Amino acid sequence: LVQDLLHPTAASEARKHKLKTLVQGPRSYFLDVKCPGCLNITTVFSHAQTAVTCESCSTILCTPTGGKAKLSEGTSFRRK
Amino acid sequence: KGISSSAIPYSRNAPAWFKLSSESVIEQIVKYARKGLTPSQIGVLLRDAHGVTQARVITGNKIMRILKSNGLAPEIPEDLYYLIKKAVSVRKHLERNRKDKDAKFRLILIESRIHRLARYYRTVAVLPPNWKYE
Amino acid sequence: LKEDIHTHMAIFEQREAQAQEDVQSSIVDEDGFTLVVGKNTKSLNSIRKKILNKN
RNA sequence: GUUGGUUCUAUUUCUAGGACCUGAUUAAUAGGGACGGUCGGGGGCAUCAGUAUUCAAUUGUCAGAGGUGAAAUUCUUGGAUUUAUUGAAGACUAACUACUGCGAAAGCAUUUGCCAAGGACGUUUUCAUUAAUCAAGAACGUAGGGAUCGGGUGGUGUUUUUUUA
Ligand SMILES: [Zn+2]
Repeated sequence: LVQDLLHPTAASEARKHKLKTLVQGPRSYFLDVKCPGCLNITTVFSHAQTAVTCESCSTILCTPTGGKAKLSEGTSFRRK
Repeated sequence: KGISSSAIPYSRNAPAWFKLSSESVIEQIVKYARKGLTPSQIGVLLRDAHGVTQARVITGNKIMRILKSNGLAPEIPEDLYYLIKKAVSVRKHLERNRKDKDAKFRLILIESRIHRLARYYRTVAVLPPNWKYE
Repeated sequence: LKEDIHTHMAIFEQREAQAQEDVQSSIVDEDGFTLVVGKNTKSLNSIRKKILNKN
């Protein structure tokens, strides 16, 4: 509509595309997942692009998708 | 043609949730490369699993630099390698069924795209000149 | 046996809806760890046994 | 920033100094490359299907039947046209089909499988100007709005379901 072309509202900055902002940034985020076989922590990407396997209890943790990789149904995550 | 790119952040003292050291990263990188993983794949594997943001900002130097620094470097650049083996696969397919003029058109485009960065790489001399299509 | 299986279904659907609501309401851990859960799964015992069978 | 030899150590512990046996900005809403889930009447090969059309066979019934503006002409009692049951042949993919999709263009609609390719999107992956434009040559014949297709993100109601993926 008519926007301050400097520093705009955060409600519009989190709305527009990650390239088109005034300073570009990521939108993926890292997160700690508990593999439910043996309960120990590993980090994982969000758009994880490959099947991570927690080498301690090497089950599976997330299968990838076109965007955010979905996690495997018994996992528990902390966003960080 | 549109845009589809990652946008690496403004931060460069990354990332302050990184408990891990800066030597085990190089250890994991040389492990994956002597497992036989291309720079793109070793970068994405330790991005996801042993979560780095990027090794150029956790370690002080890019992964091609540390692969040369640990004596594990490629003999042709990664892009020329992947594009060469794509060219040999489409040539093998057209050799199998030689009626595919669409594959002929695509092979002409693939070889032109080979010649572009080939003469670029000759002008910068990473792989030496006299080099024309293996 | 009409009233018998009437009472049996009337307790079974009660504990079943209770179990499913307990599953996909909200599970945070002792620390912050939200549990991944299915869209239409039904039991913590179910996700426990399937994470056992994917050993 | 991979071998051999010298001397100094007290209650074999455990020790100190020589030689000799691969370089340095950022990572564009410039670019090409990898990867993930995809997407398309995009392409090639192989395969499957359809009912038409043509032809053949088996019948059944009887003076007409294609064709025409009329006519003419054509065939018909050696039964045609029509009817029923099959079989063969190659061609083609109707209705679905749209101001929808894909391809550099011409063009591109049956199923399944294989072969590769391509787009867009996603990405805190990598390289670092690799770009642009045509001689020459090569292969092919003004802003705004409402929708809609492809991908992604988030929301939270219904269709959905539940320990097989
Ligand atoms: Zn475990």
